Parts: sequence; structure tokens; C-alpha cells
Amino acid sequence: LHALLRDIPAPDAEAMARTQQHIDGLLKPPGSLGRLETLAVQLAGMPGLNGTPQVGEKAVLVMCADHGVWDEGVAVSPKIVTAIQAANMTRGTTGVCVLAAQAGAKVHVIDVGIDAEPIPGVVNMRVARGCGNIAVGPAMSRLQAEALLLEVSRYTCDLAQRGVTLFGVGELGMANTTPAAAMVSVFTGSDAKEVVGIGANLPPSRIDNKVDVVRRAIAINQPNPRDGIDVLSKVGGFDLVGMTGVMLGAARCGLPVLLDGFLSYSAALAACQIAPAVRPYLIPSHFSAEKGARIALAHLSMEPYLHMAMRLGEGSGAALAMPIVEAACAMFHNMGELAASNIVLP
Amino acid sequence: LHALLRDIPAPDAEAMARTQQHIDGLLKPPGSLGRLETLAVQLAGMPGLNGTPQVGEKAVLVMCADHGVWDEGVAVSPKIVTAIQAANMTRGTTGVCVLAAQAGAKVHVIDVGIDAEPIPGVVNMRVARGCGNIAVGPAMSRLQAEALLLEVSRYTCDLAQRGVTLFGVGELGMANTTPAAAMVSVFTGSDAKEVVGIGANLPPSRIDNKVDVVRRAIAINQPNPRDGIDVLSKVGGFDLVGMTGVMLGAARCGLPVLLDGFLSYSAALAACQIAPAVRPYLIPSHFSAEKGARIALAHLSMEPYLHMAMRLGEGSGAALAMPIVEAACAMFHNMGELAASNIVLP
Ligand SMILES: O=C(O)c1cccnc1
Ligand SMILES: O=C(O)c1cccnc1
Repeated sequence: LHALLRDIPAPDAEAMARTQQHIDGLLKPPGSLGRLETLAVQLAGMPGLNGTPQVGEKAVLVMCADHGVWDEGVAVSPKIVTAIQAANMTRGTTGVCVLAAQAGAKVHVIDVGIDAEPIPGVVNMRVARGCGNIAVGPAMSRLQAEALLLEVSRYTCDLAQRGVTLFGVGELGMANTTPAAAMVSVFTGSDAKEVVGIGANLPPSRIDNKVDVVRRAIAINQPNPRDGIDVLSKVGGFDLVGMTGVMLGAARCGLPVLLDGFLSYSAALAACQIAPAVRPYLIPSHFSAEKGARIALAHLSMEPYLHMAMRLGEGSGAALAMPIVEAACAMFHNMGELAASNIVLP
Repeated sequence: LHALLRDIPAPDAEAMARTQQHIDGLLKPPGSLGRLETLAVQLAGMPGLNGTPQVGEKAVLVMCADHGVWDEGVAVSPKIVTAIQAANMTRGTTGVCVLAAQAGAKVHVIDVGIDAEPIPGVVNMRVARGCGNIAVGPAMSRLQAEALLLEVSRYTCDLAQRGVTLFGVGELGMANTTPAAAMVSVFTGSDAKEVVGIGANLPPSRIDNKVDVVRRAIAINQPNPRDGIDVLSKVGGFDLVGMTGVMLGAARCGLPVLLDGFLSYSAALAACQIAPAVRPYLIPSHFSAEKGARIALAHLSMEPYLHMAMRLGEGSGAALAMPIVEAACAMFHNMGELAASNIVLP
């Protein structure tokens, strides 16, 4: 693990300078394609990409797990929905499934801690049958967190060996917006009231209780904001841990990862805390409708491309942004050049 | 023309109610897919769509024309770029071409007033060799404007007869951000300083002159803000007119149109002024980097989906948003149902 973190490659400034120059020569006013240009250059700096903006195979990794905090009445969805939906993920009927198919991406469902019998067809990396209730103690042990990070990290880099060049991260876990909010509060230094949202249609009344639960989790566990693993293990969850693991894995592999929504932002804060070298590999997708999204994004210094008021999760926003990534590549490789048309701009 | 405007269909409230209900039953918390849901319902109300969110063939119509106002020093691109780029549109090397191909859309290049010899391969609907210089008089005659509207309108609806279900609008015309700004100022009641941008890399110094040119255009022509055709003919251009015509055509045909950037917003204001019935058929794509974009969008009451800081034009933003439209359709048709999984949410 220390190794892993040690070996995360820096971005290739040389490939990036070459990309920039190429882009500037394209058939358009310089910088006119804005964020599409910046993205392309960003991709070019990624070592696993072979010095150019490219997209080969695509995969969305969905981390599923249950949370003990569900018992605190912080979620209106029945707990069993985690297991049901995970199964549905196998049949291609879920939101992420439909969107991924549209993007030509494959979905990998990973069980990191569902509180139910094993689901056939789902990748088994189960830590336990749901994590501890963060309101009265830690979600899991440091060991458990570190092990899972390692395991998902490897699984991720391994997919690279098989042609995957672009990853997307997602989750599934009833009540997971609670630990997500706690992490955000901790890493950001924001008060819980500011970052706690309605999650999956939590009624406005019930909010207060959610905020109190978050506060309790923090007071009780005293996670250290300077230690991302500390935070994850104390006030996070298996699903959140697995997401951070995908990010660590892609980075080590020198490949890009598309974030999803709120849950993903929380995992991204932790990953960046654990290894700042991770940052350049992350790509935002959309702007989550969750209340604490703006704050989380600000701390990551990211501006998402899509404003869809989405708040489903599962990696649906990541899938939806994949075509954008491919567009930056198409632009880069298929557009004609100014010089060739004899166009000279001041 | 009065006919045409007369026959624009209202949206189908019945299909819309049916869509909403179907969406609510999908495998996700209600309203969790946000804007993707709203879009789907919007499409379902479009009569040319057959009561459901569907996307058959896609087309981007690019209206090319030159402007006499170029002589006022309001643009740094050589005038000839309009003709060059129009030709390039035929070879598939431009920005819109590359993006449309990625979206599986076909690009139709239409010459409505390029100041050069006819370009083989380009649809010929040329009004004149560039429009009049709005700084000292009107861009064209009311007759000319009305005729072009009619002609493009028909061309548009005709494509429908051949399987096109989704249109995208674009333009190409050196100096066109000047008339675009004038229209925006007029329709919005905003002062020119607020809506005049740098267009295609106009140097900061040169701005002042651009603002003065806009003001002059307005003082001199006295366009009537309550008459969209009046405004288009006086302080618009052929390209702008053609774009409005596509919008009128799609609406009459009861089909959706994806807007592009700043130039497109200006055309949309005019179309809406001419026929409010047009509004429900319009779909924003991205948030143009042009200074006056926020104001124009506010008046159209639209919030774009994409924030890419783009400012190329040609219909590139429209092409980039097409996958989003298809996503709303995929969601609608391919997702599983709550009831089927025995999921009950309060
Ligand atoms: O932003 C998300 O991904 C999200 C928000 C609420 C509930 N589930 C997921
Ligand atoms: O927003 C646009 O479409 C645009 C802005 C500047 C120059 N050309 C096009």
C-alpha cells in the first residue's frame, strides 16, 4: 500500500505541451473549444494513455454495501433495496446500466459489504454484512479499510491490462449519504448543517435527525482530517472505501477516472487526502443535486461539465459524461488544421 | 408564412401525463434523475414524436453567410474564412463535423449569403453576397427576411419526411457576433456594453469600437422589439434569419431543436418573439462563453445542460448535446420498474 501510493506517476508535461500545440493548430479560433481543449490536454498527460487523448474500453465500477447507520432512521429506502438493486445491476435494468450501455461502457458490480446472502453474478469482495453504525462507533477497522483499498486498487489496475482506458465510479448503499456528509464535513471543516442533504427523498422533517446523527458520528469517533484512511474507517463505509480504491488504482495505473455525484465527491476528498498525486487523474462529470455538493466540489477545485440536477448515484452521471471524454479525443484526432486551409489568424 | 405560424402545434399534454407516470415508476427514487426526466417529458409532448421520447435520425443545419458590418473592424478573422470553412464543412474536417459524426448526426451546410462564388456541395439558398452593413442601414429587406424564413422552414420540415426527428442549429459567418449582440440588446432591453463579447478572439482594446457599432446599428435602424421580423431584417443577418427559420420549421413539424451558442440564442429570441408557440420545441445545449450569454438565456428562461466554456459556433454545442437527448430516451424505454422488483417507496 505504501508502495502503491509511492508509485503513482506524475503527469507527462512533455506529452501535454505537444497536445496543446496540436490543439492550437486546429481549424478554429484558438481556445474556442474551451473545456474540451483543457480536457484533451489533461488526458494527454496521463501515462497509461500513451501520450495522446485516447479512449479504448470503458468501465463503470459500482461498489455496493450496507451501513449500520441505517438504523438511525436517516434513510426512507428499505435496507433490502441495496441487495435488490445489486441483483438488478446484473440484469441491465438499472439507471447506470442503461446509461452505460448507451455509452458503450461495461458495468462491474462489486459487493464490498451488502447485508444479505451473496448475489450470484456480483464480484465478491465483501468485508462484512454491512459496516458498523457510525453514530455509536467506527464503521470498520483501519486494517479493514486498508485491505479493501488494496484489493480494489489491484482489481482496477488489472482491468487496465485488459484494454480498459477510462473508468467511472459508482455506488449503491441505502443510507450512504450520511457517512458521505460526515466525511465532507470533516475534510472541509464545514458544519454538518451545511452539507447534509435529503439523499433519496428524505422528508424535510427528518432532516434534523440526520444532522444530529452526523454530528454524533464525528464527536464520537474523532476522525483525523489529516488522515484520509482514518476518516474513511471511522465515519465512512465499505462502498466509500471501495470508490477511493478505484481512484487510487486508476491513478497508479496512470489512467483517468470519471467521478459521479455526492458520494463520489466524498471518496475523492479522501483519496486526495491520502495521495495528492491522485488529483490529476480525476475528471468531474456532473453537478449533484445534493445540498453539500457545492462545498465538496470547491474543496476539490472542480467544476463539473453537466448540470442535470441528478441525484440517483450508481455511477449514472459518470456514464453520462463518457461521451464528452470521447468528444475531446475526436476533436484532437479528427479535426483539420488551420495551416492546411491557409488560414492565418493574428 | 402566416399560415405556417398559424399551424404550429401545441404540445400534447396527454402524452406528457403518460410519460410522467411511466417515469415515476422506474427503478429509482422518484425525480432522482432530475433534468433527464424533465427532458423526456418535454420530448413526449412533441407531436412529431409519436407520444414518446424517441430519437430517429439527427441533423445539424449550418447557416453560412457574410456580413457588411465586417468592414467596421468588429472581427479579426479574415472575411474569406466564411467561404473556406463552408467548404471544409463539405470535407468533414470542422469542429461541428467531428462532433456530429461522434453523435451519429448528419451535417447540412447551407449557403444563405456567403460573399464568394458558390461552393459545390453546399445547399444553395443564397440571398445575396453578404448582407447590408447594419452600422449604416438595414441588413436586408423585410421581404428578403420573410422569404428566407419560409424557404428554410420548409427545407427543415421536409427533412422530417425523411426520418429526421432531432435537429441542431448552427452558423458560420465572420463578424456575426455583432448583429447577434444587437438583437440581444433590442429584445432584452439591455445596454450594448452588457451584451457585447469578444466573439472570435477580438482583442480587448477593439471592444469599445464593437460596442459603438452596435449602438449605431440600433439608433440608425430603430428596429421594433415587438416585431421579431423587423429586428432580424434591420440588425440581424442571413445566417441569423436562417437559424430562426430552422426553429420555426421544426416547431411546425412538431419536432425538437437543439440550440447551440450565443448566435443561436439571438435567433431563438426572435423566433419566440415571432411565435411563442415555438418555445416548447427548443432545447438548450451548452452555456456559451460569450459575455451576453447569461442575459440572453435569462430572457429565454433556459438553463443549459453543458458548461464547457465553448465559443466556436457551427452548431458544435448542439452536436455535443445530442447524446443527452438520446440518454433521456434510453432511460425512458430501457429502465426496469419498481413494481417488478417489489420495491415500495413511501
Ligand atoms: O449525488 C449522488 O450520487 C446521490 C445523491 C443522493 C442519493 N444518492 C446518490
Ligand atoms: O457562442 C457561439 O456560438 C460563438 C461565440 C463566439 C464566436 N462564435 C460563436
